[PDB]
Amino acid sequence: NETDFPLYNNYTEPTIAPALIAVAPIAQYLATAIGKWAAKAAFSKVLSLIFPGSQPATMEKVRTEVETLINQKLSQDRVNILNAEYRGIIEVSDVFDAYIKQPGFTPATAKGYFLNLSGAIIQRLPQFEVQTYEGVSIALFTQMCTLHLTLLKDGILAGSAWGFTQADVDSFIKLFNQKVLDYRTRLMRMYTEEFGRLCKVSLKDGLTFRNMCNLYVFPFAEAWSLMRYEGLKLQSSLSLWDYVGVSIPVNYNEWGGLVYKLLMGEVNQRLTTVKFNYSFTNEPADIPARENIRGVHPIYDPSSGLTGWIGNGRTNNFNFADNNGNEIMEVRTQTFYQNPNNEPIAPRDIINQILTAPAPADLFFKNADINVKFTQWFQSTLYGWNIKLGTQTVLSSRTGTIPPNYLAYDGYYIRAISACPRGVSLAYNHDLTTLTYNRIEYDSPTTENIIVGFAPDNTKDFYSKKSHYLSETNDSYVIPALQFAEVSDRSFLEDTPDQATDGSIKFARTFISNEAKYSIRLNTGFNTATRYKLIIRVRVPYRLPAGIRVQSQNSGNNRMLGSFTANANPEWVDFVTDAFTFNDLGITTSSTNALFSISSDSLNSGEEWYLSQLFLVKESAFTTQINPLLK
Amino acid sequence: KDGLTFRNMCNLYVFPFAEAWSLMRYEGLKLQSSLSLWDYVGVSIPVNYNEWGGLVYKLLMGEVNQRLTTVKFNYSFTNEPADIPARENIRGVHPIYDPSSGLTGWIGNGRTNNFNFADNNGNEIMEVRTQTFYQNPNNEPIAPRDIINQILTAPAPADLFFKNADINVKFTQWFQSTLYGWNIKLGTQTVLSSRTGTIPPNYLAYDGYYIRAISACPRGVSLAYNHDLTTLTYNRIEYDSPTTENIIVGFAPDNTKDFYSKKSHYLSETNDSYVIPALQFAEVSDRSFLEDTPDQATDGSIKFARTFISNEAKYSIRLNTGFNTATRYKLIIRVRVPYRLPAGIRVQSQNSGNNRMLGSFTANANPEWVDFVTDAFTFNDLGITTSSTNALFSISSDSLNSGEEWYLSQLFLVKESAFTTQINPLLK
Amino acid sequence: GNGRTNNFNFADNNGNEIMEVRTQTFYQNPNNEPIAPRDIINQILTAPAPADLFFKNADINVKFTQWFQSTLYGWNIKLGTQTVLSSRTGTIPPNYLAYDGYYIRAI
Repeated sequence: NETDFPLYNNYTEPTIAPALIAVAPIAQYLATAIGKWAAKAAFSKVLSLIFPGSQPATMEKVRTEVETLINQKLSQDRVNILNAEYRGIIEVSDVFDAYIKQPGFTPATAKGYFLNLSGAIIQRLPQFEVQTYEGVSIALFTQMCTLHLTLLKDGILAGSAWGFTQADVDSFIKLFNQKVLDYRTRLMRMYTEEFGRLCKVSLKDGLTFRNMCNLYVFPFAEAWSLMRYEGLKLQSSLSLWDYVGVSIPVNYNEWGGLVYKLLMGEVNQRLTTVKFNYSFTNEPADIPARENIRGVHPIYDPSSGLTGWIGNGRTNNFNFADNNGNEIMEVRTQTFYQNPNNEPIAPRDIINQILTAPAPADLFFKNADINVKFTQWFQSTLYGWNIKLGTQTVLSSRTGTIPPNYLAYDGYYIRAISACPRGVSLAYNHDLTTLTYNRIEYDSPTTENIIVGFAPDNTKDFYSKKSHYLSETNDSYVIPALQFAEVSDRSFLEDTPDQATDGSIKFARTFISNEAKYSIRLNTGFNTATRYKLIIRVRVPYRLPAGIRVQSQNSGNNRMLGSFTANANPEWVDFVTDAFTFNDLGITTSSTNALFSISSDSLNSGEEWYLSQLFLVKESAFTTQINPLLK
Repeated sequence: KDGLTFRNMCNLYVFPFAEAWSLMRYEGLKLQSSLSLWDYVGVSIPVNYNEWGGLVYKLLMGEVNQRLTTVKFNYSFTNEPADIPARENIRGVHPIYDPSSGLTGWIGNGRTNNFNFADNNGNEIMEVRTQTFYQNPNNEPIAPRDIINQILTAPAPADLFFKNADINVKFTQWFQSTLYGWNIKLGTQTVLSSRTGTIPPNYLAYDGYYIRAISACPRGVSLAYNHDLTTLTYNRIEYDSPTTENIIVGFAPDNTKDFYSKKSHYLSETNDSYVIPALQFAEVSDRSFLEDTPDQATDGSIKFARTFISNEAKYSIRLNTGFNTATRYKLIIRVRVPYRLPAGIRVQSQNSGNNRMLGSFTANANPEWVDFVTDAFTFNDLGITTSSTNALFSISSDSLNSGEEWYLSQLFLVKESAFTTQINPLLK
Repeated sequence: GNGRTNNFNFADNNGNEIMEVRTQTFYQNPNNEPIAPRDIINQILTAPAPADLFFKNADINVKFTQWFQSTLYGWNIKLGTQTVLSSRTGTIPPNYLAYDGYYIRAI
């Protein structure tokens, strides 16, 4: 607090690398099972990873890590309560785990053991859903639902071997199909509640809480929605956000209407330049020196002019900033005083300049060092800033040395650099800030904050090459909907972090059509005779008479891959196309314009639908194991 | 002003016939001009020819496939030195087309002050007025001076379009200085009555034409920048300047009123031939520009120049009741391909889920305009009915190389029975 | 104090003193129209000595108004029978300045 020690992503000691958190081996094995499930054997492994040695020791490691990230701490009484519920789950699972490992056991015996385990988990689940402590317990809730949903799938697959009749399995399928939805709803209920509450205090606080869920909660929620299949890929592409600066409250309606859009900029483009509006002054000789951050201007595609200033880029107000075809970079004013005795010849300084930092030769910044120092004076608080991006010192404070604030995450790079408007209403231009065809910007006298988004390394190829490259050696590919080649107008950015991506497209055009296109190229050695299938993840809350249509476009060769009836349903649904090969689509190793198109007709006023992600999977590696239509 | 006056003449006496020349080899197409007439009111501003096609024409057209819904004016009045007479200034012009696109910005400037802001509290500042008072016992100069800076708003009428206007400017010399006084009227709405004295009328109107665009030309600044950045879409069509001191009005012919009202092309049974200017598109791809091709007897052509994804323009087509869907039709495409396109140019029908290829044409290099004719088809084949609301015609090509480009001019839809090629163009 | 009514240029120049500078500004929105036009006023107020050579009494008072950390002001000025300033912020109670057997010499 009152020390000048180095910080690490705003914290006082280094943070655990995202790949070394206590839930990481549980996620790693989950991804393996999504691609190939080992019947009547996966609940055991998941049991040994969540409760190693029949001990709750790992689950307490998870609690302590979460408590440190969000600066919330459970009381010693609440801790005694959770551990008691862990041991109850352990005992019942020890009985069941032990019995299936006995070769030649009695199937009807395990049936009763199976049922006892399921009810014991269902019974203790509400203990992790108390609203007063949901900021911490949401991570614990996720592991418990994960253990239960795994038990149901194993039971469904190994039916009679565990003493289940065909009416038993049919009962479990209905139970699974309902609880995979109910568990998602209950988790999202806790996340939106605590996030909305924390943002109203401060956006920095709400981002810090969101950074935790991205690592501990949302990757598993996505996994839940893939467990009914075998052969798809589990991959998260959620970004981590570092907020440096003052406190700015934000309602939840303001987060989704304006703020998130300003942070993302051009969601399918890499950053090539960012600029900063900087102020320095010490004109009253008594008051100490001060600095101000007035605006932030990230530039993505240099040919789009989509993103504008957040804050303001006005360096003066005496006349202009363009005129003669040249931008004004720095205005400096000096003033001099003098008296015979005790000469106050200390010349004051006023500085207003735009600071430019081009993207490096490596296309992306790997890390940064940005910090702000507060200084109190009567009723006023002053500011001093330090900026560094990559190896480029942008700003060294003129008010005094400021300790470092190392912003970095192993396995992540910097994609977006934005800021949040300060001192103005965040209620305007929501319905006008679309993905394209509008000026993504907001005016403000200052921002006094800088926000940095770290994207996972699995996204580096797309933001470098502007296309998705398919290999022969992989079986499944995930395509986040925001990694599009082009999109139609009157479409928005929707925050859907439960999908384990950085967002979804909400279409809302009432003329022509709604369309999103994705660029596909083939690496050499690709087998064009292999059969593939395509899965489309959408949500259709209003009826679409003409439906949704997936199509291949390869120069002159256009082909329909699937046309799907779109009935109204407020949950996420999956559409699977027939099989095809790449030779049918005419796509080769030299093809440079091949696109996948997902499209619908125009909509009515007040209607909308959502695109989340695409799944490309070899026909041999894919199966539907739990029919979703059996509710 | 002088160059527009000369261009207005050619539009009426020269260019309609040049287009006719390029249809004489056929029998069955339609001769129709859609060139606009431009009224320039204000001071003298020189402009090179490279500046006309790189920036100025684009600023005049705004959103080339949209109708105007609002235009705003930045107005200045002052008589602060009591000796010098009153003066007025036009500082900026902001035409708004699609209210959801934010494509067009100020030409000139919309800054009414510089003491602080113009937004902040979610409300735009409309008028700043400053008064000042003096006094002396004998010969009291109690005449209070006035300084006025305000934004003037004129919404598009209930008839969707203004039919005429009355705008004029009065010059007054004073030592080495020339002063200005302005009068503005649009339709039946008096926007500005001059505070310097009565100004005679200047009736702007052409029988058979209506007002589509209201723009202006930047004054006192270089017109050399942002040419390669001012595309049809995906960029901010604007230019900063201390004043404009001019207003430019474009009158479009009445044969264009249906498209700018309905946003679609309606086909009738009783007609034989239809012309579709390329700028009357439903949507267009990025990195495409406005090209002045007045010899085509239209208001311009699309120059495609995208080096990724694809180059595509789409056109909206609806059917009036009584249309015979069993009639056979053909489609003619007027393009210019100065560089080779290996994968060619492709015409396609898109009607909800029903997409069909109407023609795929070899694109060899040739610096003259060429015509591509598709095979015959019927509208029943394309699945299009009287209730269809999303049917589109797509003309597309692949991505291009750096420095390459091709041009789209117009489309011709003609009944197969009414059309013949009478002079083979391949016999050179 | 200071008699500067502005800082855009001058106060003399053409042989005449500048008495009042008033600035108005106008805003507008379709719904809940904030058409309340703001006002900025800077003026020099003159009060000549009466025909009786001296003012006998006066009525001058100031009203304080608190707002967050800020205190605002409103003034009322009267000399003799001449109302110099009536407050634009609201009514301010009188403050009778007078002493029997005394007159006003200095202000």
